[PDB]
Formats: sequence, structure tokens, C-alpha cells
Amino acid sequence: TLNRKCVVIHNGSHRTVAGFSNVELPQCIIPSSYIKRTEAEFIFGTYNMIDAAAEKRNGDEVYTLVDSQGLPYNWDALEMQWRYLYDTQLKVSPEELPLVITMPATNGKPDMAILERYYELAFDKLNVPVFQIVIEPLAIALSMGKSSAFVIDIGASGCNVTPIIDGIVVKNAVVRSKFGGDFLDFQVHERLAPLIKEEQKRSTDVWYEASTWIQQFKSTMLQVSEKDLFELERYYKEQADIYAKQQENNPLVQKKNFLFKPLNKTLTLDLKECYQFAEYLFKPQLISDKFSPEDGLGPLMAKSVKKAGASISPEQVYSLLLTNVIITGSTSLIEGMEQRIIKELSIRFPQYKLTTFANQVMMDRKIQGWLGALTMANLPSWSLGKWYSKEDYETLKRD
Amino acid sequence: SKVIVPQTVRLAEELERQQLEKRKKERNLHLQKINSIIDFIKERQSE
Amino acid sequence: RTLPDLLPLFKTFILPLERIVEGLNKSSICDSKAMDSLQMGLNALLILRNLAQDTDSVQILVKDREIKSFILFILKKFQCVATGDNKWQLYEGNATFFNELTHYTLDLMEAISSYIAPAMKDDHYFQTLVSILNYTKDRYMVISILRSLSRLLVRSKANEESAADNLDHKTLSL
Repeated sequence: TLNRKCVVIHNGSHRTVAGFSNVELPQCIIPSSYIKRTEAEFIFGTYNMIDAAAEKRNGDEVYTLVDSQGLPYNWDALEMQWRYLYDTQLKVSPEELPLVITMPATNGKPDMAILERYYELAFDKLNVPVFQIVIEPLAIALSMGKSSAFVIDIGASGCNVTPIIDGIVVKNAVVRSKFGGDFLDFQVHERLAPLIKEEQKRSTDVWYEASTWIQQFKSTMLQVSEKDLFELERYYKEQADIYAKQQENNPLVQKKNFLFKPLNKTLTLDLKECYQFAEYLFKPQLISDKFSPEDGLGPLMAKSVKKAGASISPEQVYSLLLTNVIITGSTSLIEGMEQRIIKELSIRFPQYKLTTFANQVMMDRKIQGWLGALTMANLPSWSLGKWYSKEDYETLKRD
Repeated sequence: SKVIVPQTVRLAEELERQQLEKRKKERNLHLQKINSIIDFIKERQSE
Repeated sequence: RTLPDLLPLFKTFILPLERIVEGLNKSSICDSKAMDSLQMGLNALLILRNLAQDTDSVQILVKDREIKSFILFILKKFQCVATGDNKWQLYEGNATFFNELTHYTLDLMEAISSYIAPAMKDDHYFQTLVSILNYTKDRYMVISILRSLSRLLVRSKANEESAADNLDHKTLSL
């Protein structure tokens, strides 16, 4: 292998992952947001922010670095974050080592403008020697031994569906849902509000709650039902009637208990109410009358495959993609999720056999994007990736 | 009786006229390259 | 191909033909054993040509230095006859034999002309063929030589020095 050690940085819209290419896990996972506390001042890091957030001090406000595109939109802040990472976590001059960072799949447009802002940050400001940009869905797929794959990423910003054929990304078939993890935080909060008393500028408390009890609730209460929930209900009812009538147990009546710490208070949901939260990802027409069933994850996956079949047979691409389905993302770890994504895919494409792949290790999908970039950085040849040097920048600067 | 148009002669004529190398190197070269990256990923995971 | 070790026998019958043809510039077929050896050589040569009319057989023939050297020897003798050199002058009492010989050789050349496609600058085949082309009055021979020359220029560059520089304005004008 090569005589080098890279810094690997992944700026997700929710989490930021950083570490060196020479070890199996990242040195740090910190929030892709910061507190601006006021003479201004910028707080980064999971415990630093949760401490400051709990202080409940006026003028403290949480801002974000990554928009819903998965792309950085506040570049002055991003530099401060990178400085923070290099200074306090990796503890190395940014000038020494090659850098590997990620971008999300796009349709192609915002690409050049981004690349430029990265030149300015990597070169003008940090003095990085050289960097590679890997495309998240692509790296994750490669890290998994796959050159062609339908990559279904369910993160905080929403679902990102990306067909990848023979190492190439099909941009026009790239699809980004708007409903994911962060959406789930909103719904858990709005729904539980009356039991916990509670029912931008108030960003600090929203954030702190999202990062504390709401995060635990998601990891322990929510489940995704295997089949359209409204149907599951009608069925379970229809069956329940017969057990009852017959003599003279509906699974949705099981209760689940969550200790809510801030008030030392038990919150009990029935299994249906637990299934209900993720149902919105699949049938978002159930919150507002302003969402079409087509904004739901099932129709969306289908849409993106069909748009893959338009290249540039279809019942071949369909077959390729569907035998290499990759399910990934923090939110994809919610119990029942893989199976519903599968059921939802299988019924839009009955003629085909689906085979899906997913990291089964809890940690590794939360940071599978970073894991992907890592396996790119450990590729044995410099010729395997585009590596931008200070040169490239100079030459772009000409007219 | 002589065979006026042999198979290999016609094939070579058609090939030369169509040519008048880079494509073969690019296709085969890219396959060799993608394969190396793939064999190597099957190695990192096992490590 | 299906019958290997068939070509060695024909070569054993064909190389003494090379010696005889070298000795063909004077009356030298006085005996009946000489005539028998000559006729066996001619028959083996015709058999080789008839087989070379096929792909596998000509592929096996090309990978043989002896046959190519014999073809070149006969072509250089024909060139010596054509340019009217004083070194080797065919004795007309033997002309008949030589005639048949030449024809078979050219046919062979034609076939193998496809497998020596890029001919370099100082190629003896090309020079022999252009001399014979400028000399002969046969028509079968002219057409065969034209095919052989057009097949020896398949993959050749214009800027790179190739066999096409052995085509003086006399041959092109012809």
C-alpha cells in the first residue's frame, strides 16, 4: 500500500465525522452545527454544546453548516469547524496530510460552485496539500464491494435515493426525499407535547431536546410496521372480531414505556402509536393535505429506478439495481425499516427479485458515509481518485 | 480454384478502414482499474 | 491442423527442389531419378498450395521458416530471370518446369501475403514482386501480384518509413 496517511472528514447535514485513514473508527463525531454565544464566539463539539445548551443562556443560538442538499452553505463557519477539528481532535497542521472529504449525489448543477468554495477553503485558507472529494452514495457502495447499486440512504435531512451503475452515478435518477430523521424529531415532539407540558431564535432548546430525550425516544420507541399500517389495522381488527365472536389478541395494543427524565415521568405508547411516526416517511399525505403520496419513500424509490431505466434495456437496469439494493443511514436502523423499504420496493417491481445489503452493525451505518470515504483513502493507487492540487485551482482561476 | 476473398483478409481490411487502439485501452484499462479498486475493498473489510 | 506432422514430409520432398532449381541454369536432368525427384517436388508444392487455400492450413504454413525461405528463393530466381541478370540465366530446355514452379510459388505468396501485412522498407518480397510485375506478360500473374502487393500494405503509416517507398514512379505509372 501507499506511504501516506489521510485526514478523512465527512460533513453530514446533522453529524460531522473526522479521523485518520490509518484506524478503523473516527476520532470524533460532532454536530454539524454550533452555538454562537455572545464580542462573538463559536462553540463546537457534542459535550461542549450540550453543556452550553443546558446553561440556558440568552444570546446563545444554534446555527447549521449543512443545508438539506447535504451541502455546506456557511463557509466562514465551516472553516472554524475544520480548524476546531484539526486543532483539538486530530491535532495536526492541516498543511501536512492529504484530505479526503464527501459530497452528496447531485443532478450536476451545484457541483462547480461547490468545488470552488472547497478550493478556497482547502487552499486559500487552510493550506491543505491536496484533497479528494468522494461522492457519498458511491463510496458507501464501493466500501461494500459493489460497483453498481441502488443506494437508499435515510438520514436526518430525508431519504436520498441514488442509482449507481458500473461505478458511475446516474445524476438524473438521483432523488432526495424531504422526510427523515429531523422530521421524526419534530413529530415525536409535537405528539408527546401535551404529556411533557410543552404544548430559529429558540434554536438552543429545540436542539438540546433533539440531542437528548428525543434521540433516545427514537432509538427505543419507534418501529416501522412491515406493511401499510392502515391495512395492518383493518386486518388486525377483522381478525380480532373473530377471536372474540368465535368463543362467545390484537398486536397493536401492546404498550411501550419510556421514562421521561426531565419530569421523572413515564410515557406509555401503544404499539400502533409507535408505528405511526415512521409511517409518515412512507405516506406523508397523512400529516398534511399538501403532500402527495408520491413524496413518500415508496413511490420515490420507484420513480428513481424508472428514471434510471431512461439511462443513457429498462427491464435490465431495473434488474441490476434491484439485485444490489443498499440500505444505509442512521434512521435506517429503526426497527422494521429494512423490511418495509423492501416490501415497498418489491410491490412496485413484482417481476424482479430484490436482494438488499446493509451493514448490520449499529455504529457503522450511522457513520457509513465516513467509513466509505475511509476505504477510498486506503485505495492502493493515487490514480484511483481525482486529487485536486493547488494547481487545479490556479488553472481554474484563469478567465 | 483460388479463393478470391479470404476471411482474415476481409476482416483486416474492414478493421483498418474503420480505424482510419485508444478505445480498447480505455475500456479494458478502466475494467482492469475498477477491478483493482474492488479486489482491494474486499481486502479492507476482511482486515 | 487436424493432421499434424504432415508438413514435414512435404518439406522433405520440397527442399531438394530448391537445390535442383539452383542447378537449373544448365542441362542437369539427364537421369530418370533426377526427373522423379523433380516431379515429386512439383506435386508436393501443388499439394501445399491447394491446402494453403484454407485458413487453418495457411496459418500452419506461415509459422514455418523453411517454406517462407523457399518461397523467397524462388522469387529471387524469378527476379533474376526478369531483370535479365548475367549471374543466373535459365536454360530454355528447362523453361517448362520453371514456368509451373513460378506459378505455384506466387499463389503461395498471395496467401501468406495476408500474414506479413506490414512490410518494412528493405523487404525482399516487395522488391521481387515489383520486378516481376514490371517484367511479366502473363495476366493471371499480373492480377496475383497486384493482390499480393495490395495485401502487403494493410497496416502501414504514411509518415513512418514503410514498403510503399519501394514503388518508383515507373510502377505507379504502369
